[PDB]
Amino acid sequence: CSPGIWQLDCTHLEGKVILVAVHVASGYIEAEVIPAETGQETAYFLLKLAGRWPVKTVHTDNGSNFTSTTVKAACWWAGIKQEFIESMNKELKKIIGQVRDQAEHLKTAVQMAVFIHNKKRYSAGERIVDIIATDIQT
Amino acid sequence: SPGIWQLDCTHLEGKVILVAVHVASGYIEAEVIPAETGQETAYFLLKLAGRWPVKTVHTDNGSNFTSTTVKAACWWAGIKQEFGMNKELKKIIGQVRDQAEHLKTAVQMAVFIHNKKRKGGYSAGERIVDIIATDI
Amino acid sequence: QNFRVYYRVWKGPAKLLWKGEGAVVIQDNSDIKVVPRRKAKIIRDY
Amino acid sequence: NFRVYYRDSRDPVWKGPAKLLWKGEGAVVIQDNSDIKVVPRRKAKIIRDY
Ligand SMILES: Cc1nc2ccccc2c(-c2ccc3c4c(ccnc24)CCO3)c1[C@H](OC(C)(C)C)C(=O)O
Ligand SMILES: Cc1nc2ccccc2c(-c2ccc3c4c(ccnc24)CCO3)c1[C@H](OC(C)(C)C)C(=O)O
Repeated sequence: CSPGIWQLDCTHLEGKVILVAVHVASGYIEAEVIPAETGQETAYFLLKLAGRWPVKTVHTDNGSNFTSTTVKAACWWAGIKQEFIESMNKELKKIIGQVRDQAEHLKTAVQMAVFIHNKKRYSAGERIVDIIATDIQT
Repeated sequence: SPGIWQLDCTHLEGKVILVAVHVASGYIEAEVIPAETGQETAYFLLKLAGRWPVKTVHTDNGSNFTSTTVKAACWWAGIKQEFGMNKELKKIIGQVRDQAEHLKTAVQMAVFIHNKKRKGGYSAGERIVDIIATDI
Repeated sequence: QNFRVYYRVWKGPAKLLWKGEGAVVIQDNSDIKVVPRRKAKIIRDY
Repeated sequence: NFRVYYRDSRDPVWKGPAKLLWKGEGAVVIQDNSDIKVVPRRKAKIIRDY
């Protein structure tokens, strides 16, 4: 079921930092292109995520940005436990590559690719709402 | 109602908070942006649309909302734009404002508070997922 | 593949007719016109 | 309930959640695990849980 389990990752692309959240159960994606691979940025991301989804647990690496105290603060505040497969991340890279030339800015390509990924079919966008919904309703 | 949203700009502390309300559920997304531009508005809309099945967006005659960048985003995704919980959000931001350094942090705190709050009688965060889920 | 051109401070969407070496011929309301290629971006739909 | 994050030197790194014992004009007394500690108010981030 794992409705509250997410995974957080940093990709580097075109000397920029894409931050990616995967809802493990559904395969659904959120991504944001951030100016620095900092704990501040990671934590502000996590807040946005948590205000939108029931997030119980976040899986991350030993990234200095993820072991940062700002992230810890966010987690404690919102009641997220932090723990210390990644095909949805690699697929995202692929799609970005595919659509990259369709848009000027990398950020636009990233969000295009997220949209493509979540909507493709059934879909991850549907699976997540279904999962979260069944968990509230039963 | 499933797929109907409303978009608004608040100005606060010489900053531009951009707010999306899912009209049916009362659910909120907000982002503090550096400029009240059409580029920024449109990039917001893309993020929103990749996450929710959004059919129609209600906005004002804001130059940022009548901007083609926004029009482009709408046409690209599925979205009809119409031209013909926000006030509560402001209140909550005011309440929590001093708890955080940056306005953006206060805004996201307030969004979280708003979406998770109940009337004990479900929360907006729950109502939206329920609505979207029952649809499809 | 439905393509939308935004053209020359930007105008659109206008309907794709023909795209050529250095310009693209297009129209929306009734006014057909030709604009040089690089400032009349073409973005498809999903 | 209240969590204190603090810098207890120049600034290697903010130190993890510590319990607030007392907050006064120029200082805060906190307990980090077993250890009572005193830091200036200005080196202390005090956040209330949701
Ligand atoms: C600047 C800062 N600096 C910090 C330094 C050390 C520890 C936390 C921060 C925090 C902080 C982190 C996580 C939170 C916070 C909350 C309230 C207030 N501050 C924070 C509730 C939600 O989660 C913050 C906040 O800013 C970021 C979110 C950009 C890091 C803030 O504006 O206070
Ligand atoms: C720079 C620009 N400049 C513009 C100028 C005029 C009109 C649109 C843009 C667009 C544009 C708008 C909406 C879209 C786009 C897509 C691909 C490429 N560009 C866009 C698919 C999703 O919807 C864009 C895009 O950038 C923003 C998202 C910051 C606006 C882009 O990176 O090409």
